Amino acid sequence: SMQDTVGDMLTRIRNAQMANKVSVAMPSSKLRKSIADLLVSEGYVASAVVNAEENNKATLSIELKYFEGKAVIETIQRFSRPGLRQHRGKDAIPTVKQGMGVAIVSTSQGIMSDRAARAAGIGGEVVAFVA
Amino acid sequence: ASVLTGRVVSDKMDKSITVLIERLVRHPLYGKQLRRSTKIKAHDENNVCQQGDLVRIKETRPISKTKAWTLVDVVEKVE
Amino acid sequence: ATTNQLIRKGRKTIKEKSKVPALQACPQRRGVCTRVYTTTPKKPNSAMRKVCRVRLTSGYEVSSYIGGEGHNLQEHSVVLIRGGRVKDLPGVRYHTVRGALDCAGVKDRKQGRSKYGAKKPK
Amino acid sequence: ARYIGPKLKLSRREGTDLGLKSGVKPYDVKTKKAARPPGQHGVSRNKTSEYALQLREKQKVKRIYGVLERQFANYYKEAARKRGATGENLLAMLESRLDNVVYRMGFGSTRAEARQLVSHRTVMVKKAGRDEFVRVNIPSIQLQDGDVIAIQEKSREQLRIKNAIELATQRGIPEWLDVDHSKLQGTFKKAPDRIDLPAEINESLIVELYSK
Amino acid sequence: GLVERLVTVDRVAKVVKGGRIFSFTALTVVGDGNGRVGFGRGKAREVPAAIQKALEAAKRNMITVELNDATLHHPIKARHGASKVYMQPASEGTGVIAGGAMRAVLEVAGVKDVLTKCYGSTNTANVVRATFNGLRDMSTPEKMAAKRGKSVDEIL
RNA sequence: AAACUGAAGAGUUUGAUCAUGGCUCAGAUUGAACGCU
RNA sequence: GGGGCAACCCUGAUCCAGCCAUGCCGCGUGUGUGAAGAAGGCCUUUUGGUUGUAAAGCACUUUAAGCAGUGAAGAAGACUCCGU
RNA sequence: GCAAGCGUUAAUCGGAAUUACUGGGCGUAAAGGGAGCGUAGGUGGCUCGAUAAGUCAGAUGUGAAAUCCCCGGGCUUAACCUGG
RNA sequence: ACCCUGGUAGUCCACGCCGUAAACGAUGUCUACUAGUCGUUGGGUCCGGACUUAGUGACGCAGCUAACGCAAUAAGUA
Repeated sequence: SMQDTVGDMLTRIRNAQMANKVSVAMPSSKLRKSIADLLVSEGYVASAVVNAEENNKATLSIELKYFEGKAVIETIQRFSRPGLRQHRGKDAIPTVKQGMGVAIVSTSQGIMSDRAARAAGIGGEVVAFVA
Repeated sequence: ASVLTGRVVSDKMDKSITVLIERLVRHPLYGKQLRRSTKIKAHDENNVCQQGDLVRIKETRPISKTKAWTLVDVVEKVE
Repeated sequence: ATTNQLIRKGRKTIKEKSKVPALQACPQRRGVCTRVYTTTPKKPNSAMRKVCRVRLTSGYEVSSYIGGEGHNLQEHSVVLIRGGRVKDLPGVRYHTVRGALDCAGVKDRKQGRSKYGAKKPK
Repeated sequence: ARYIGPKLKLSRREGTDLGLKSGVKPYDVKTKKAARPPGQHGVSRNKTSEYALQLREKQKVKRIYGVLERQFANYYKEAARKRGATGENLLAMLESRLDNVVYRMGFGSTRAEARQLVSHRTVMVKKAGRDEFVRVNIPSIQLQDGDVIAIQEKSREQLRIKNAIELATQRGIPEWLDVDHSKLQGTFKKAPDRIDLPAEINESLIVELYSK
Repeated sequence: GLVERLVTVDRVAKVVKGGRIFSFTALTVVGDGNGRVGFGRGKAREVPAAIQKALEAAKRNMITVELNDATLHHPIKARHGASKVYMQPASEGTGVIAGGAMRAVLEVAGVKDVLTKCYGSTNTANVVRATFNGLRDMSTPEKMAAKRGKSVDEIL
């Protein structure tokens, strides 16, 4: 079965970026759309739009970016999988690539960047590392 | 004091119920949390609650050889 | 090895036993030579290596090597035994300390004298 | 303990001059060696290794300052514990040693004579702030900023300090030391810098030797 | 001013009807000392000729690395085959904590302070290849900022 | 102000190679013993 | 700390001393100068190299050890007298 | 090369990512259960609410002192002692 | 022993045991995603072809692999 929705979305992005796809579509959820919005605001993907389809369904479509021939997303790895969840405090969030990357943190104030959570003095679930 | 909440797994003693107190304990090395439960014998003076109810107990002085908790609130009954 | 499997079962580090059981985790050990003999080494080497079968205070009856050139050991000689196996001698896992109790030092040793219990020539 | 035997074969093994002799005459004619290390063989085949370079550099520094392995390893431990570059801090400590300071201030012709001068209670030290000199016989005493060094009144007219001074004049006086020859006094105004110490001692080699 | 460092020289043997034919393989790393480094291998029946061929092959396997002063910008983990290398930026004065093969390429590339570690097979050529791959794939904060579209201050 | 600094590998299976994999070694420590001093 | 109003008594706790390189740390066993580069040892192509400024010779110094002096601090001012 | 010590033996961790949580593997090197059904357990779709147990933050109390680390201070230095 | 001529258990049936095989794809199950090309089996929908489905094969990128090789029936990405 499919039991990691965030991991599925990240794997879709990774596989499309390795395949040089212009955009990747997937079944949409609010958590997926929030993660895509953080990626857009971090500058890793061009855009992310949710098209409400029939039968109470929705498609999240993400436009990917490529810089100098290579993909913009150098790496994107799930951290807190369903089989082992990871929660960190404000001073324990892992830094990604010395800070040149992003650790996606789902905090009580929403899903933000690791640097945003550090500025806010907050912690939460470390869901992904994107560099 | 100290108050615990859990289901009633046994009631077949007079003025006595066993309460299943669930807790989450994190593995010291592998970081995952495991569901752990302790059976706590509680005092049921009026023999009110039956097995399967979700109750709250509070710590008190010993009542018997193994009973040092007393029923303070029945919050939900079985179906 | 999933996280659930590791928590359920775990990892196991088996513990290697000591290569010198007869010492019983002691630096040295005292014994009496129940036999002083010679033996031939393993396949590449050939010699008459000097060995003593010695019964230690720890209750073991083990074989130890008499290093150096020449020795005074014989039956009922009280010797001190340390660890360290002889590579080409099967079943010899100890060395006899020369100059300790009754094993004399090497007579005309000059270079590595402390390794053979030889006093400093004056 | 300390090294007592012949000193020029140390420099010969190091391949450079360690200042183990007074500068009364050039190092080349003082030995007519230092093209080859001591012993029968000297110039050898089977080229040196990285460990050989690291060991030779560490022994170079140790023999320059007359310090043995246990003291020098404590020096490295403190240098790596202190904030900043480990090799820089180790050189700073070795230069702040009291015997090296009196050598650099010129009261001893060489570092060994300066050490034997300090040990024989002929050198007095006044810590910064303290209004009193004390006679010390511990050559490895570190000096802080502003510490004053003086000669014991019983031995101010020494026929070996009176030429150690003139030899230091020809050798050069560091700026971080202030010497008054007339009163035979000195001041350790500041620990020396890596730009002041010679840039031929590779302390990176020592730091990489002390990392397994 | 190209620094040439010989990492390893090993004796290899071919088998013919008469007996064995003994060649010689050498591995070299050459570098500008600032950001240019390249490794190469040479084979010949004699050690000087193997070294010369290795030097000439290394001079045509150049990459331009971007140092963070005298250390790396971010931690690197790289691999080639069964060889895995870990490199970590260190504080000034640490030195190149590396064993031999990594140290050759890092010092030749001009890194002054770094912490390294080898995992898996420590074959010298594969370790050198893995360190080379990590250095080539190193990114800088300016390059990451240009990649995303933000600035080095909106990308801490 | 500071407590925030840290990570090396080698030998040995083959005619030679890469991998796997064990064994061995270089370090630190001791309420130590022993040998020489 | 125990007893006593105190005086004082008890205390193998403790404070010290003894033995042991068992460890950690510190210091010493000298320091400069000294060549036709002595002799002797070792190697060698039998004449050179090396031990090696190393030695000797000269010029000094006396840490620690020894001898003689002087000499704090560890003591909290008990008791007694006076005053409030 | 160490040095009033120097070696050896014993012993623990390290190197060993060689039980791999950080941080390993299983086609052929050791390693997928003969296959399936399934119990406990582990894990689990979308949207709107409730709750706040986990989680995150803050406050409060505690976490003895000693030790470790940082800044100082006192032994001639260091070891040692010591204030924060 | 291989070879030849014979030959009993067994091989076959019923009902029970046995529970093992190089029981192999030497590849656990279940998901999603990732160039393509050519066969073939059971369907389906269109205009002899085209598309699509569930299998079953031969190749072949990227990627992975010590290498051999795997490669939408992964040994790829999770």
